[PDB]
Formats: sequence, C-alpha cells, structure tokens
Amino acid sequence: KVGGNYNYLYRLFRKSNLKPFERDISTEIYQAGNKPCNGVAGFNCYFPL
Amino acid sequence: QVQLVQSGAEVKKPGSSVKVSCKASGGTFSSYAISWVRQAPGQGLEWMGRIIPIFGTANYAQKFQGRVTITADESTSTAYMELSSLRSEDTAVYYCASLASYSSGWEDVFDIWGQGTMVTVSSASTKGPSVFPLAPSSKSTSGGTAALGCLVKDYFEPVTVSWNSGALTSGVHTFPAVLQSSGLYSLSSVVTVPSSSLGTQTYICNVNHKPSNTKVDKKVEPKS
Amino acid sequence: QVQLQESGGGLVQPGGSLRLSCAASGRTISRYAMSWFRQAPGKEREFVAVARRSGDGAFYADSVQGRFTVSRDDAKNTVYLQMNSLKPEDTAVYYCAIDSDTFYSGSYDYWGQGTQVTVS
Amino acid sequence: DIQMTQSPSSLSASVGDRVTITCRASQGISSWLAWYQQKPGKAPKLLIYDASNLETGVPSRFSGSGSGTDFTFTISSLQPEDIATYYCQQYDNLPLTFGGGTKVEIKRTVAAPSVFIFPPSDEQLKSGTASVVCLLNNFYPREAKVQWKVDNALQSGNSQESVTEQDSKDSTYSLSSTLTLSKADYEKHKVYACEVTHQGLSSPVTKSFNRGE
Repeated sequence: KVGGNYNYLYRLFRKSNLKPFERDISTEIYQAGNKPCNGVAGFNCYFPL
Repeated sequence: QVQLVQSGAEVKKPGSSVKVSCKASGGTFSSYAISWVRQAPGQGLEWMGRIIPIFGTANYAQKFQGRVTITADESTSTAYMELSSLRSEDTAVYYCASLASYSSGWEDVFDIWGQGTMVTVSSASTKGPSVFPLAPSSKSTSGGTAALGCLVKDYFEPVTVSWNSGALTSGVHTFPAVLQSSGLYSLSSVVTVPSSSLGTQTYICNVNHKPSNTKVDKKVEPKS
Repeated sequence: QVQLQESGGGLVQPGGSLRLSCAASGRTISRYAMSWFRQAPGKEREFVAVARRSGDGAFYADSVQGRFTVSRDDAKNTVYLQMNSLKPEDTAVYYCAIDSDTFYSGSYDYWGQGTQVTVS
Repeated sequence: DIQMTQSPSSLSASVGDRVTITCRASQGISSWLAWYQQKPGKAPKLLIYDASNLETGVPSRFSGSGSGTDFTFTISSLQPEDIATYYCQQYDNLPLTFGGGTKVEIKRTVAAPSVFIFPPSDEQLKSGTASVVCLLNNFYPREAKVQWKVDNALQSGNSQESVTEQDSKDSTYSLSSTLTLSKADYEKHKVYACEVTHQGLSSPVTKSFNRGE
C-alpha cells in the first residue's frame, strides 16, 4: 500500500530462541526487564509481532 | 470465548469531535488489530478505520482521512474513535471487529465481530409520537377477515410501534417505510381480525421509543 | 392509435404441435407486454401465457406450463406462440392481446382477435 | 473506479436450478477477492473468502470459480431460504469501494392477491389532517400496481410508498401507497380512489371512497 498495510506482521524483537522444527504459537506480552507486563504498561515490554 | 462490545446505542451529532468507545474481551486488547465497520442497509463491509493498538499505527479510507483519530487506552482496556464532519450516509449498524488474522496463517480475514449498535444520527422520528388511526371498508375484504392500521410521523431517533400486550395475532404485517420529504420518518403496521370484531373491540395503537420513553396510545375504529 | 393482426391456425390433426403469431402497427411495443388467451367453441375463456423482456424465461397458466412456449420481438412488434400435444379440451380459438401501460412494469391487458385451432 | 456489477438485477429461479452467474469488474485481479451473501440490513456471510476456495459453513449447493475480470458463481441448487443478495467484493488496494450485487427471489406460480383501501376517519379531520392508504398483498411478482388515482388523477412528489421483501412462507409479495393532505385539498377533491390492474384481472379494479366517512 502507498501509506498503509499494517496487517502484514512479523517478529523484530524477542528474547528467547526456539529449537529447530519446534512448535510455537505464543503471542504473549514481553517482559520489561523487571517482572513482565501482564496487560499493563511498564518500561517497554515491547510487543512480539 | 472472544467477544467485542460497544457502549449502548446513542445519538451522534455533526459539527464536533465525538468520542466513541468499544472494548475487547478475550485475550489482551493488544493482540488484535481492530477494524471499524459501518455496515449500511445497502452497503456491506467497510474499511474506514484500522488500528493496531500496541504499534499505534492506524489507516483510514479515503472518505475519512484527515478529520478522524483513533486512540487505544489499555488502562481501561478500550479503543476510542474521534469522529467529526458527519454526513447523512452514516446511518449504519456499527461494529468494531478483530482483523487479527495474521497469526492465523490466513491473510487478514475478519474473524470476530462485536455486538455492534444501530447509531442514530438521522432525522427519523421519536419523542412525541402523534399516532392516528386508519380504517378500511368491509367491502374490500378477502378470506373472511378485515384489517386495521395506524401511522406516526413527527419530530426526531427511529420509530417502533405496538398495539396491545401481544394477545391476538391472527395476522400482522409491517413495512420498511419511507421518510416524508420534510426529512422526518413515518412507520405503519397492519393487523387483521374477523369481521364481527372489526372496530367494535376498540383496538388501540401504541408507540414508544427507547431514547426517551415517551409512551402514548390512541384508538382505532373501523366500521363493520 | 391501436391496431394489431394475427396469422395461422385452422383445422389440424391432434397429438402434434402448432404455431401462432401476432403483431401490431402504428407504434413501438417495447413499452408494453404481450399475453395470449384461449376459448373453446361456445365456452368461456382461459389463460395461455405472457412474455417478459428480461429474457428470464416465460410464464404460463397452471395446467399449460409443461407444453407451451412464448416469444416476442420488440423491434418488429411481433408475438409468437407454440403449443404441443393437442387434446380434446384445448381445441379452441386462441386470441392475441397486449399488456399495455405507459412506460411501466405493470400493465392492463387489451385483446384483439385470434385464430382457430380445431382438432379433426 | 474498481467496482464490480451483476447483469440480472432481480435473479429469479425455482428450487433446484442450475445457474452460472457472473460478477464482472473493470479491472482483473488474481488474488485478494471474496464473495458474500447478505440480507437487507444484516452482516454479510463469509461464503467465499478466496478464489475457488470454500470455507466452513457453506452448503454444497453454492460454489465459486473464475479468473480475470469475470468470476463465475455456480449454483447447483437455489434453496427457498436464499431470499438475499450476493456480493463480489475485492480488497486488493487501499482506496476501496463496495460492490453492487444482485437481488434473488424464488420463481413460483402466481396467486390471486388481496387488495384493500384505508380511508381516513373524522379524528384526522378534527385534528387538521387527512390521509389514505390502499394496500396490495399475497402476489408473487416483485412489483404491482398501487397507482394513485386522486380524483382520477396521478400524483407524485408528495406521496409515499411501502413495500416488503419476498414472504419466505409461500414466496409472496406486498405493496402499498400513501397520501397526506391539508384541508383545502380534501375539501375540493370529492372522490378518492387508487386503481389496480393485474394479470388475472379483466377490468381495472377501482377502490374509491369519500370525505364524509
């Protein structure tokens, strides 16, 4: 799109690695350095996708 | 189970920036890219608004850009839409829906739609129903029964009718009526009954509206 | 103002098929529709069919659906009718009629004349 | 103007008809296209979300295919529940608009209609107003005559109408027309009436009335 197309989503930030051919569907909020952001604000707790 | 919900039906006026809200239930609000659908009687799907809450980016259709805004507040778990410069075409059943089909492996098809509401912006009629009767003649009958009716057309939200406490329904009809050239709406209903009871039973037509609860009932009297 | 003609008919062998035609002059019939009627000798009238310009097929009466076909040509003002499987109950005269109304979807029907279709 | 259109506005067919109907657009695309079914004023059904792909919930009676500017909607059978409209929408680019679709009804034998006339009452007169409605019901076709014959004359611009969808019970229809008046008109118009003509009607039916009743 000229100035849109925000539905094509991917991963640019996450902490843990996954093993070869391992299965994962998670989309949970990321931690904030401190204890994680359970549906609330924090330091950054940037989104997975 | 996942579900989205707007606030109760309400009235919206042009010439100002109104604040509309709707919440998402089931998983964090941040997980779904929310789309607003102004499904009209004739027109179907819409794309006048799409927002990814956590990235904060939002795009709109060529009809709404520049004057509208979306803001997501996770403290109350709500997504807001700032709307202004409305037109009469906005008469539609609005839904705030999930366009989260990116993690599904399917290219962004809508999956979850909210309960949605019938927004009231036009000059159809409420608040002071002026019901008056309509009576046929017993010569145009067929099938051994006669009909009755009433009509309302005055003031302004949409109109709804009723006759009694749902007692006799030998036959009833209703129409998606039209609005008078004055820009104000009219609606009517018809009921049938054996000829001996026509007019003698003293039927009564009642009308009320949710936004104001102005209830009035006036009678009908055909001839047998 | 009003004029229409017909052609065909006669005394024919039963069990076969037949054709019937009709047309008008003095005007262009694209505004109106066309219908047909039947009437046995010395008896009352009965419906046949009607033609629509949308080209979505044709409509016929209750007991004549499975053995009749109708057609029409606006540019020529012509109406065509076909029948199959003659029976002693349909030996009758068949009339031409015009479903008339001023540039409208509805119509009021005006009848002209017809031709004889009699079995041996 | 990326818009799709259908050719038979009111597509009629009986139960169990073979139809290969088309939705054509000005520009052809190979992806990002779907088809829907919808009632008047209700959300659309996710019937065909992709080219030649059928999702869960679709009956075996309907299917889709095609390519280029035209796409064929195959109907192995048309159920009586299908009093609704189809759509051939696309979502390829940003500046989107919705399709027009087609209207569908069930082809059925024709039945005799019920016809009524609704004169006013003296309460309207004492209140300052006056009106009349004459109604038509139980006919199959999508249109019929409710002509305005005020004083045996046609009227338009200040009149109103009322129509329903196809009655799914026996595939019937209804139609009506309306009138509203001030006093001076009511006082000089003597004989009101609305004239109806029907296929199975040999002479124009006239339902008339007067002011004193």
